[PDB]
Amino acid sequence: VNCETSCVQQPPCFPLKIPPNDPRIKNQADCIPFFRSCPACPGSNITIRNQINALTSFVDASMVYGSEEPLARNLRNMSNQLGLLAVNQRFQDNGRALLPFDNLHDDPCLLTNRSARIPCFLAGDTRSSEMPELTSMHTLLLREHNRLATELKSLNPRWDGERLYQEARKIVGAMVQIITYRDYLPLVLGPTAMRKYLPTYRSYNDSVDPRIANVFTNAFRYGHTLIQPFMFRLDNRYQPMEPNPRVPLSRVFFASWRVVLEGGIDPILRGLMATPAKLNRQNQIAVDEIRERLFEQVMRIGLDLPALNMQRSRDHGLPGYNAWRRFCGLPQPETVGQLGTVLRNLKLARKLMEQYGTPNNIDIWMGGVSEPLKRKGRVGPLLACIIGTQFRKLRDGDRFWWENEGVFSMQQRQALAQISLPRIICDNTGITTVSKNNIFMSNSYPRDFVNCSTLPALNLASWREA
Amino acid sequence: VNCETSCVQQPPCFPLKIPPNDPRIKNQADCIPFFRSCPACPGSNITIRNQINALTSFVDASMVYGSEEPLARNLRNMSNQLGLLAVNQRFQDNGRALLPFDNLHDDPCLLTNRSARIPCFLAGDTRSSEMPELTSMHTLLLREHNRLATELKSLNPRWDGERLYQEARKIVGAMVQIITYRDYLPLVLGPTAMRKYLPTYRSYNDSVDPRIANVFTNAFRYGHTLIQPFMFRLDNRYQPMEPNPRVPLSRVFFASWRVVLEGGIDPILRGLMATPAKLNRQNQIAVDEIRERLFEQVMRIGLDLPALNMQRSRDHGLPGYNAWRRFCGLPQPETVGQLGTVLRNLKLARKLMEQYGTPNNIDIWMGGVSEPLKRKGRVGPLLACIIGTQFRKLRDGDRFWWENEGVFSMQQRQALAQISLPRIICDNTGITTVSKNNIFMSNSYPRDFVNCSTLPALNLASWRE
Amino acid sequence: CPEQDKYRTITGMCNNRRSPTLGASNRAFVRWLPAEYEDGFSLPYGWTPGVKRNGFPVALARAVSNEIVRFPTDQLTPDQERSLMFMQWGQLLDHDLDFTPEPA
Amino acid sequence: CPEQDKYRTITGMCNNRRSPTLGASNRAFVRWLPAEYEDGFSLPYGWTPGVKRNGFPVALARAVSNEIVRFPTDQLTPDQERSLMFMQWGQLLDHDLDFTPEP
Ligand code: HEM
Ligand code: HEM
Ligand SMILES: *[C@@H]1O[C@H](CO)[C@@H](O[C@@H]2O[C@H](CO)[C@@H](O[C@@H]3O[C@H](CO)[C@@H](O)[C@H](O)[C@@H]3O)[C@H](O)[C@H]2NC(C)=O)[C@H](O)[C@H]1NC(C)=O
Ligand SMILES: Nc1nc(OCc2ccccc2)c2[nH]nnc2n1
Ligand SMILES: Nc1nc(OCc2ccccc2)c2[nH]nnc2n1
Ligand SMILES: *[C@@H]1O[C@H](CO)[C@@H](O)[C@H](O)[C@H]1NC(C)=O
Ligand SMILES: *[C@@H]1O[C@H](CO)[C@@H](O)[C@H](O)[C@H]1NC(C)=O
Ligand SMILES: *[C@@H]1O[C@H](CO)[C@@H](O)[C@H](O)[C@H]1NC(C)=O
Ligand SMILES: *[C@@H]1O[C@H](CO)[C@@H](O)[C@H](O)[C@H]1NC(C)=O
Ligand SMILES: *[C@@H]1O[C@H](CO)[C@@H](O)[C@H](O)[C@H]1NC(C)=O
Ligand SMILES: [Ca+2]
Ligand SMILES: [Ca+2]
Ligand SMILES: [Cl-]
Ligand SMILES: [Cl-]
Ligand SMILES: [Cl-]
Ligand SMILES: [Cl-]
Repeated sequence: VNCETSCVQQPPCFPLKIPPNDPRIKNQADCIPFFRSCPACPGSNITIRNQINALTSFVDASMVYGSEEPLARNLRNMSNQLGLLAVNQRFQDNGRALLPFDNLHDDPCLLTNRSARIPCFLAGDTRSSEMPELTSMHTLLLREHNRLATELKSLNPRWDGERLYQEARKIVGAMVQIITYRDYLPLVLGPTAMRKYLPTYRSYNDSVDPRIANVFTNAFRYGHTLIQPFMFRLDNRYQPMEPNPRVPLSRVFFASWRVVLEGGIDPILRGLMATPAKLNRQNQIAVDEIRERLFEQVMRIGLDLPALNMQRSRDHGLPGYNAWRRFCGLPQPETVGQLGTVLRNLKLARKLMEQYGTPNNIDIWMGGVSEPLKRKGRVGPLLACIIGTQFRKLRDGDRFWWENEGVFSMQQRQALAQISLPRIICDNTGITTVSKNNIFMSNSYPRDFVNCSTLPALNLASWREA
Repeated sequence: VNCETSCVQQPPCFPLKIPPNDPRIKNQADCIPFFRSCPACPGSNITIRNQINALTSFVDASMVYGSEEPLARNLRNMSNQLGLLAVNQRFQDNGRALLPFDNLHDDPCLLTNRSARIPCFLAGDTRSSEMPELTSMHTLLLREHNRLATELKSLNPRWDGERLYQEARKIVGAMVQIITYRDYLPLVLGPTAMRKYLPTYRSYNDSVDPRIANVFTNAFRYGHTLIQPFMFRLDNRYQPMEPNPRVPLSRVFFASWRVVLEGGIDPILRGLMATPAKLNRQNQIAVDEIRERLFEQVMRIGLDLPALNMQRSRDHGLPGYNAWRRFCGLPQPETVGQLGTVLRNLKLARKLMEQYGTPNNIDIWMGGVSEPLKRKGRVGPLLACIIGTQFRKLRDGDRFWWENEGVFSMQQRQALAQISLPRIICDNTGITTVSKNNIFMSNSYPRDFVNCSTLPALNLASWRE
Repeated sequence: CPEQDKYRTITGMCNNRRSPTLGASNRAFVRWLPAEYEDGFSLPYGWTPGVKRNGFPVALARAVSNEIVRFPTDQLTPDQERSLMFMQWGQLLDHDLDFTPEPA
Repeated sequence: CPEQDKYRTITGMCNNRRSPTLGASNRAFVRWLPAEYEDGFSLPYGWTPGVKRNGFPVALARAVSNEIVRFPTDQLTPDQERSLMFMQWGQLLDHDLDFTPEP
């Protein structure tokens, strides 16, 4: 059966059924399309079904370099010994590199605007064209690699391409680790959970399992609660940019043509820095642009991402709210009253009981984002525990963790501590004014902005080989 | 295959090669046969290879009742509504039941005595005929179940076969649990680890994973260090029993003929009660009956059980000694001298290092049985941890644990606390004198023995509807 | 694994020397809790009509979404302490960490 | 899994209601540690000639047995505080807990 078009429940389709009085889908014969994740062991009736991760779990910027040899190779420019990543040969962004185009059999980007005829981009990970905001980040990191590779070349003329690629890749990977652990995770977790789950690094521990845990692929979806219903584009004065400064998100999915034909990544990066995120609130969990209209422009019907999140946790055989609470060492509410206390919210607790009957059955995602946020973080205790635990394993269990002895020199580590996402944005775009640290906090222009000239660049001196 | 007869390393065969100047096998082109364990996901290049458990992990006497529906039916006597287990139709043991014979395609028991033509037994687990001492224990439990069902029938005449079977099966399962956790484990782990890994039971916890851990199938093989090189058979006087009072172990493997034709289970059960176990010592680890001559009568060549243990741990992808130490929160010796401190035996440490180069590479079984024994236990810290951890999960994660609310009534629990292995032997054999509690400690007749009449029987009154 | 490397491999292979595939691509996720399926080993909750989870009817994913997640877009609350960039880095990071394939 | 029951199933199925296969027969062992294979996922250490484990040659299982485990039978020390019945119950119990099938 074709899960894309059929509402018949037959492997591998697990379609979402429609309740009565649905606000959008009035036909109960209809459904929301859903393919079960691939089983790690097809057919088995001996093995408890598990799912597959196609990416390296390490924070190694595999979303830039790829996670498989053939692809990693294709992403590289091998016309010379400059160790560069391949860039688009058809279009440029005000003189700067864009991502190469991919060659998909069924290109969904082409569908978003028939006449424009712009295919999806090719990057380390297949989802780079999912939204233009994502594409701009991918494109930013590509530029930074080549920028790095060009500097290194100047320093070490004798270095061949292989050497230049690796050294630049090694740096980009550290930058990603640094931004993520220094700047990002503390604002996800809050200082308390930060201390608890990510105590001061010591060094590499070869007994720490670095694999992504199945539950993480659902819990880190908390991010969906942050999504604004518009893509926001601003000009060099940080004012609304024409044309169309506020596109409904349902018209940006897979819309690579907007990056290519509507002004590149500058207006999008500025939109990201100077527009606030959505705040997760117990009665304002996630917007209808993803709840009602996900991928509208490329699917027979609009998807509900939160619902998908919940169907996906069932597909993956994940235990309920309470089992995870227990796993994390958090109390497990049994009654509507007890749930009200955990949530500081009896109304929501009631609604949850009305849906689920028991806190034991609440889907991990739903339960996760229901909890009041930790101070100066954007998840509750449950998600902080799950997310915190994962990232510590990724850090302590990564032999190539940037602070790990022997990976970089002491001087290189000191130089690396100087990097920031704002600098990276200054060095690879036409943007000359950017967010103050912390870039994930700053969100009001011009209050939270500085001139690029005030920020020190990454100094690659200590990479000099005699 | 054929793993039995080729030395070609071809899946699923993983034969053990022979070191130069081996003391037994002079043919350098020969080898010790070995079959890789069946993969949980055959073929896959995505899932890290893992292995399969054919049995229920729970302490539920599945070796008596079976772990699969069809077998469990075949084991039942269904000619009537008495809920009995099928017994042998061809032979009896001084008028007591014996295990039914099985119907194997390739039967090893037949090989141990050409003229006798006595086949392997049929039981809950397929290894019941592996040694007559094991066979005797199975048979013991077979009669006990029948004894209970029979006595339940008198108490409750209206109960049908299914009811009597289940009720008796539940009692037997509880006995195994009690003997194991009350009498056995404490003497394996020692009092310190008993408290650490098996604190006082609270109640069923449905978030405790009861599965057996891969490493456990290997670590619980510590038992191999306890094996004596003979089967001891004594008489009603507890004196050596003719014809053969001390049969070398390499002539009892699969020797079901000995049970049927050489006196039944009593002489074997008496030998177990009044003969000491072998003690594990760091220069006397396991005997050559199992190391040189395992299954000698039923294979082209004698196996080496300890070597098998080690090839099996590699087959299973089991991490080495140090990783397991770390798992258990125990210090991990990096050097020879450190390993010498941990073992309190420098010589052994140097031998191990000579063999492995690093304590990280010592196979779990080898390293485990190498540790000096815990006070009043019979394993070291590493094995106690692994073993202790496994049994806590089997207990706390067993919804049908005997002490769990709703399982038995209060008065039933009270009555079950009276059971003992000695009593079970008194109830199902012709032995009238048995070991003092604790049966696993007592080993000297007559110092450590009592009259059966002094042990109270299990009182079934509270099972009456 | 080579005795001595210098940079990550692409697949992640060899990061952990004792267990070379840990963190490598195209492998099974690790589990922190045993899986819970309708049949205990493969069928997801909600698969068979009328089959309860732990004593209660499974709620339709779409329905929970309708009843708990839905809100008027005009009520949206801007985060005074987070930029949209905070959202976007999360998604970019997610995409360094996991992708779960499904059939075409 | 039935809503109410009274006795164990034969296979162990349903002992754990939330995850009804746990402890049931013919399922994968649980791992307490990631497995260690010559190739990371399948081949056993000692499989390929010359392939070292963690920087050292894999020791033939039979040699370790020869060099470390072997002793003169007449040196055997009987356990003054354990009966042979202590060995036997261990095997019997083992056989309640696990059997690992092979081809
Ligand atoms: C992490 C993460 C996943 C799972 C990754 C994996 O496959 O292992 C995830 C899932 C999805 C899905 C799949 C839904 C399904 O199960 O069928 C879609 C369609 C989607 C779309 C978008 N997401 Fe998301 N998501 C993960 C994390 C995040 C984060 C983390 C902070 C954010 C933010 C985010 C945002 C978006 C997004 C924005 C345009 C779209 C579209 N995702 N995700
Ligand atoms: C526990 C335990 C196992 C693993 C069982 C499983 O999961 O399959 C075990 C293994 C074996 C094997 C298999 C050898 C191989 O790996 O190829 C044999 C041939 C064997 C023989 C005997 N064993 Fe043993 N063993 C386990 C535990 C124990 C214990 C624990 C207290 C004792 C005692 C014991 C005794 C014997 C024995 C005595 C006659 C023979 C023969 N086994 N075992
Ligand atoms: C029933 O038994 C289980 C398991 O023995 C108990 O659950 C366990 O409880 C511990 C302690 O809270 C949990 O440890 C925690 O793990 C998290 C995640 O790694 C960590 O952040 C904490 O530091 C802490 O160590 C453990 O995860 C959890 N295990 C499971 C399977 O849920 C449970 O408490 C027991 N119930 C009762 C009433 O005793
Ligand atoms: N698993 C998954 N899926 C998505 O879209 C669907 C998608 C899959 C492959 C390529 C492009 C698009 C996501 N968008 N953001 N995270 C995503 N994760
Ligand atoms: N796994 C295993 N194997 C043995 O022998 C081999 C054997 C397998 C099947 C039936 C009979 C004999 C054992 N003997 N004691 N424990 C055993 N465990
Ligand atoms: C490879 O690099 C050279 C020099 O920068 C450039 O001219 C060429 O376009 C690059 N190729 C690709 C595919 O980006
Ligand atoms: C498609 O692209 C063309 C070229 O930029 C543009 O003029 C047109 O408006 C786009 N389509 C839509 C629906 O916007
Ligand atoms: C390495 O991590 C594991 C897993 O938490 C732990 O057993 C071990 O003690 C750690 N070692 C060190 C030195 O921290
Ligand atoms: C079943 O029980 C009856 C009565 O005890 C007995 O005579 C018969 O031999 C038994 N059958 C088997 C196969 O054990
Ligand atoms: C086989 O058993 C018979 C009894 O039937 C016995 O007389 C004979 O000695 C046994 N043979 C061997 C080789 O043990
Ligand atoms: Ca990665
Ligand atoms: Ca069992
Ligand atoms: Cl191109
Ligand atoms: Cl018969
Ligand atoms: Cl998980
Ligand atoms: Cl294990």
